[PDB]
Amino acid sequence: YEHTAVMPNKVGIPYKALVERPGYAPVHLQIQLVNTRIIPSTNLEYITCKYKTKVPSPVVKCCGATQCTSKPHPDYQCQVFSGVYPFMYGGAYCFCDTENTQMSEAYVERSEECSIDHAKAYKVHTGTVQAMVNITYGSVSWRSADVYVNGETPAKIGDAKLIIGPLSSAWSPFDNKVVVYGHEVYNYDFPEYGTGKAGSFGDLQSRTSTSNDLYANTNLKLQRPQAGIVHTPFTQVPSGFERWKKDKGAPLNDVAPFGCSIALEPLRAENCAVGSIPISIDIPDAAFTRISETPTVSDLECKITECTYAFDFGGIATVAYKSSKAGNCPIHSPSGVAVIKENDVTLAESGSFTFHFSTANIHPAFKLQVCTSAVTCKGDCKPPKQHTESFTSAISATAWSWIKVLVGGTSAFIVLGLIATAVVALVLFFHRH
Amino acid sequence: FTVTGEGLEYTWGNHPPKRVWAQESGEGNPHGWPHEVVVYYYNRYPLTTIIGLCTCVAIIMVSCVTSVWLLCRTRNLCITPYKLAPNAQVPILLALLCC
Repeated sequence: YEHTAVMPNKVGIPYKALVERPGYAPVHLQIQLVNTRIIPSTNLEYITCKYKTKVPSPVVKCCGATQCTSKPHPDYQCQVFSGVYPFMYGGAYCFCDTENTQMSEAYVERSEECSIDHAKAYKVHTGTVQAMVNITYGSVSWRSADVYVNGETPAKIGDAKLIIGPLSSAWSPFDNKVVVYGHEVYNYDFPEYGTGKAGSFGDLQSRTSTSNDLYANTNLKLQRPQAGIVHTPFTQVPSGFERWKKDKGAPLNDVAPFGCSIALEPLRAENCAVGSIPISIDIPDAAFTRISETPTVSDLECKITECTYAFDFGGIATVAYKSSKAGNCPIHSPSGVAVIKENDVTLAESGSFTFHFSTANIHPAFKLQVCTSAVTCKGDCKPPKQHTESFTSAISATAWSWIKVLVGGTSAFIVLGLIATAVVALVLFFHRH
Repeated sequence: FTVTGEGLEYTWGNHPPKRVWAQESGEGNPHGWPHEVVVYYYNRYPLTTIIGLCTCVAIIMVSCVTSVWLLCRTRNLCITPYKLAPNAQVPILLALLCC
């Protein structure tokens, strides 16, 4: 036998159902979520880090001059200078005349620490959905298994079959472009493909983790050495990666709506509570029993002792009962005005017991069924003072309803009386002739 | 900070985060004379109560003024038969006086 329903999506709150199979004793089942792990479909774009400039040893000549050539290197540079007359330690200083020799080539490549800290850019698409569920029905204990979310993929837990999803909404917390660094992500929605920005966020963009091309600029510039001392001055913009490190905005894990964290490795967006789920479960037929083996329940009386609406179980009521024989059978509230803390209760001859429940209404009016038997427990008013409540404009109190019906009735009475008087006046004239 | 039914969460330094579901507040009371019941029906929902009160007073006053206009019109209709009053005729013995 199988059963279908719709369940609101929330990680903590359980769900209690009571399946009916005519000619058999009812069975109740209890299902509770543990996770909701949205997973997107992603691909890498490139990585970036802090750069480093290196310079090979320059070359000079005691006389004459040479010319430098351009080589295929990322932001390669070379240039020549004139009239050096250099100097060395206790040396002849490598000059006798106008020198006019200087190489001063410059060279850019990735840093040695790029292997550890490095932003990554990504493109994002919808991807899959999956969760995990802990289950218990009849007398079987807690059983847990995971399952995808779509109205097609079965999964067996113990001896039951499950078909859940798809979700009621297509909402997601990600955008088309994201960036991942260190431990968290950001909606830095505008990386750049091949165009750097002279050190704003892209100035060293390795297409892969160990590529050999860095299609971005650093605005490197050379300078003329002075005072005849062998060195290679230069100048360049400071790395923009540092600047973005200093001015990162709010990380996504502190702005996501609906209160859902963000794991890293699969880019899990866990627990993001929204909407409802269509559920459909089948239980084996070996867990039912003949309807003539259960104690018949009759002569019921439910009395409300004390209650108060709060996020915890703040309601207690008692029931008096006349049994057929001793046994145990479950209890449940099909209506949603109040939730029943208890699930199943034992019964003795001439039963009389109590339970617990939460609610959200001043005057609870919930009606419960037990052991194939109905009973209304209209309760009373409860004094005022995270968990399952309705809050469906059903808080109109006795005085509130009293006043509203009073004013409505008064308005109706006066208008109808006036309408009657109009035709009362008219019919006289209609009779005068 | 302003918490609500949906709850709020915060962090501090290197301490792990924390959440609070602040609610359940009952300033006022729903029983007794109209004024205190109104103040409870006010403070319960911080603003939707207020807008509900404004709407309710508007609708009740417009209903009352419509009723009184209908009263006046019906009164005019009840005045109309007294066209026979200037005629100096037999009394009619009705809700109005006639010598």
